[PDB]
Amino acid sequence: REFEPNDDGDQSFLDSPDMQTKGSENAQILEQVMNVHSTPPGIAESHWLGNFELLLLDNSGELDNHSQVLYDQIKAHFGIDSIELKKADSLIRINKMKNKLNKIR
Amino acid sequence: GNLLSAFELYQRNVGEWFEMCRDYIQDGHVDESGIFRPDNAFYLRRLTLKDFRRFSLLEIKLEEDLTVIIGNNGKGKTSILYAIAKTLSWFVANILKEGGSGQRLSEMTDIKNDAEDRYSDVSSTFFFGKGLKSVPIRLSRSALGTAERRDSEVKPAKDLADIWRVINEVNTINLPTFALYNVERSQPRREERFDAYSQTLGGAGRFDHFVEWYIYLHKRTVSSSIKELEQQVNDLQRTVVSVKSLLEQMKFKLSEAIERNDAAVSSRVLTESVQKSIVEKAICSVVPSISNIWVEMITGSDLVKVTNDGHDVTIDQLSDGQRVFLSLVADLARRMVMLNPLLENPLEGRGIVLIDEIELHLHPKWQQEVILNLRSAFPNIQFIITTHSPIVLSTIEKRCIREFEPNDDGDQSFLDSPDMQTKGSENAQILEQVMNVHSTPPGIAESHWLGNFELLLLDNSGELDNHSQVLYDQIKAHFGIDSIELKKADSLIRINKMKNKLNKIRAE
Amino acid sequence: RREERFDAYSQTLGGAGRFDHFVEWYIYLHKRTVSDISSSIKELEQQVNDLQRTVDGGMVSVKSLLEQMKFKLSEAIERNDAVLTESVQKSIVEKAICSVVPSIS
Amino acid sequence: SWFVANILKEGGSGQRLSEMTDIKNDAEDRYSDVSSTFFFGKGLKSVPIRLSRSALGTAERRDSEVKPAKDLADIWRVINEVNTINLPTFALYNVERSQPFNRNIKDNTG
Amino acid sequence: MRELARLERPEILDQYIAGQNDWMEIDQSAVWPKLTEMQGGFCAYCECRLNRCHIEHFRPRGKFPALTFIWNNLFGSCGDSRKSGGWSRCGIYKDNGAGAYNADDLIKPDEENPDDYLLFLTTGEVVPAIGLTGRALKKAQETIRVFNLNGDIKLFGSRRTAVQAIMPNVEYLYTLLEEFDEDDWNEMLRDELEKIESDEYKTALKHAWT
Ligand SMILES: Nc1ncnc2c1ncn2[C@@H]1O[C@H](COP(=O)(O)OP(=O)(O)O)[C@@H](O)[C@H]1O
Ligand SMILES: [Zn+2]
Repeated sequence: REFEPNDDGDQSFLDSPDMQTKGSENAQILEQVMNVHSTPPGIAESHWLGNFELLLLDNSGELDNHSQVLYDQIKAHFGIDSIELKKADSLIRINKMKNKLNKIR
Repeated sequence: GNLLSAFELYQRNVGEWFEMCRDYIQDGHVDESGIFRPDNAFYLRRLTLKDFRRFSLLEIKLEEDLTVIIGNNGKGKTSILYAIAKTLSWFVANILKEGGSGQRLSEMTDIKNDAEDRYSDVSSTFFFGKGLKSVPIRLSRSALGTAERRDSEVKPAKDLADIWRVINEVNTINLPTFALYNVERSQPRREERFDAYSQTLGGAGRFDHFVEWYIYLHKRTVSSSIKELEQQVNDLQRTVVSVKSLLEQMKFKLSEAIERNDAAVSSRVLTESVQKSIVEKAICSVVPSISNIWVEMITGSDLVKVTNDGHDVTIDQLSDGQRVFLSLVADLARRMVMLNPLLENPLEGRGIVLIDEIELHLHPKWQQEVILNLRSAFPNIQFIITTHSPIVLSTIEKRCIREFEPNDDGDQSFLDSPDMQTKGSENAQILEQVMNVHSTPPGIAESHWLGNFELLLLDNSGELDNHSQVLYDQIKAHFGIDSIELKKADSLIRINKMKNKLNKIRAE
Repeated sequence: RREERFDAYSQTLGGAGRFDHFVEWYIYLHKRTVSDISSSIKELEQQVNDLQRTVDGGMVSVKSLLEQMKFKLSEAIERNDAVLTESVQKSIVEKAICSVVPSIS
Repeated sequence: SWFVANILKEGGSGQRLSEMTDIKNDAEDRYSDVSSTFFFGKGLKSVPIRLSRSALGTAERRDSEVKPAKDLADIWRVINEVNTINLPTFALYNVERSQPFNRNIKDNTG
Repeated sequence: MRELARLERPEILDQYIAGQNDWMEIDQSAVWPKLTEMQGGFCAYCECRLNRCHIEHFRPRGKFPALTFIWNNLFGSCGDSRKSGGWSRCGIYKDNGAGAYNADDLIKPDEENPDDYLLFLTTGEVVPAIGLTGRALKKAQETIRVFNLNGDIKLFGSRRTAVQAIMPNVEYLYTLLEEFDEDDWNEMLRDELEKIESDEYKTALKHAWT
């Protein structure tokens, strides 16, 4: 039963969540039921992968000087075996392949 | 620049040695960021525990700024903080009084129950600049009924505390803050400078104390030579009906000025107006979603009010978790202002602050914010904290973290940093890689279905057989049509179909 | 609540009175009267007028205080200007006490 | 509290709403109600209880309606007196449960 | 956010006239099936699967009482006036939460293609598209802000998670471009882009695939 009162503290009914919680991942419950980001928004490093992606898309998928610097920062901070670095690597691979297709066309 | 030698020469004799001691304590610089930095930092460097509670032998190296201790219930996180607080009690006692006695280990509870040698040792090494690189202290206790007693070694703590006390007596200096905030923080004469050390290592950070104090400060600071003030009081007295309130205010101001004049160098303190302002700034800087705090008396009762998430509300509208945190910060700020009167920003003073279970009573939302600003508001405090929260850990660098291994039977020698970087990482990863907790509850059958579904797909060369279809339908029925679990299942089907198509093309 | 009208019946036949309730109620009345800005303006206006008379009488030492009070008055007037029943209640009780209790003026 | 009181004693009183803290400050009607409905098998599908309190000086009093709870608690009490039966457990565990332990423990008064 | 094709107008809007009639009067079950034909059972702005859903006036009835019973102006948005909890994106937030906005500086998905203005990153943010200036930037920015397409944690989460589920399949297709002839690989991508019309957050999945 979810208790979200108004600014005056008054509420009429308590609702069940829309998502099934039993056996679900905790990260999903955080976001879908407790309304909290799974990654801390106040930490700059939380935005690096997003920024990295945007830089890659701005330079037609090629690692420029700026994108390389940020890549190196991600590698240095999260480590060689980090999920974040794997995602970055994935982004590079996909975008390079997409660009190659675009050039063929 | 050996501080102890300079002080010994001062005590035997004289102005030059005094000045050297005072400069060692007081000299500092403002860094690039505009923050004052003492030239000679004070912090706990190392802690060793021998046959103490669950620990046969444990060694911890601490960070200068922030150390976070993590582990399951009963791993000894609170025990570590208790050990440090007892050690710090010896500094506090001797700053207050020559030959003052700090606290001691319990002979009933603190000795490890299966210690063959029936005594316990808590050994701490402190650092105070390059002049005093090592200040070792040992607290010891022998078990009840042991023939041979083991003595604590506290003289270095006393010696250092003596320097602070004696130099301060002659000329006011800034003093280190020591505070412990345990889980009990949640439970429901004029002000002297050294009241800052009262109940600092137990009893600190109660909401009621703050509210009372804050209203008091407000009433005093609602609405200047002594001779001039004396003349003004005399002129107002001669005039005295409508000016009687003003006369009483001026008499109070005169009395305060005389008191300050009469008060000693060792108890020199900032004005109540300044004290109030600094604490308000501390609260608003540190406490998440409080932007403003003030006292109203319009309704006819004294109310502390706050601007919480952009709405002006009474402080009694805050959750218990948010009140307890506000109390902690207010209390800390108050002590720092009293102990650091010579600093432009008194919150840039030195000290060691211990916090047990920092996330106590906090909703996940404010767990994501609490540590961000603590270090920015108190830049020269060494914080030693304990937590169970992955959300808190997501805001802290791995170098600050010390973790107990899950299989630790109390024999292990060192606490170490986790392998994975926590700061900026996803919650699920911290849970699995740092806290050893699965993303789905193992005790629920449905938690295994997607994993099992994947295995079934892989067993049947990627084709959706009768068994895989049944489980798919179960997943769909239980979690729903737009569930993450079902989407992952769908993804698996699609990728396996594509893999098989590739395999057929290659075979032909 | 001491301001609630029917609190007047609280322990009324207990034998002692409730002098504690009086003191609480009286402080309450005071806070409300001080918080009312127009009475504060009127009081401040009266204080400024009294201080101006003293400065006109040759006491140059109180000129600094007059300037401070004039500033406070101007600020109070500038703040959004609108008789408190609480003010009248307070006056009635004060007069009663002073009239009946001989040593208290 | 009304079940517990009446299992212990005929005519036992449970707890009451406060006139000071329990009534909403801006209530037009100037009274408060806490209404509960309990289930006890298909033979007693509805056991309604209401706890009420009015503000001082209101023209009408709002009284609590506790009789069904008392009647049910009386069955448990009386039947138990004649022949032992199993009885329901009621308990509240607040955040107050986190308190320190007094190691020194009292002799068996009985 | 999708490019919508508004094609046929329902009969009931002819009967009711602005000024005389109120929106409380009109029957809503007549209006829905034409929107559900346009919108595919998905939200106009965010691309939820609609289950708690309302009719939204793109230009509101307060500011524009002339534009009330107009087939252009109506859209099926996620959310509900009735049920407890203040809904925090789309229709409901545009009115209550977004506050001050010029309705001229918003993407109208029946009229315009959103794809030239909006970009969906695979990390789950929606951002202005690569290289916009002046008005084109200002529409992209205000659409994102007013419909709360990033700031609704529930929405930001759902979209991020939906995309991250498919990113093994995207990765894997663009490896096989090496080996196959063009017409087979172009059929594969055509097939995957066909599937995602049945899916939630279809625009964000497109940008991942294409
Ligand atoms: N004297 C002792 N001898 C042995 N084990 C002890 C002793 N005192 C406490 N313990 C153990 O220490 C643990 C409690 O440590 P504590 O710091 O309170 O845990 P936590 O890490 O949860 O804060 C428990 O496992 C308890 O059994
Ligand atoms: Zn929507």
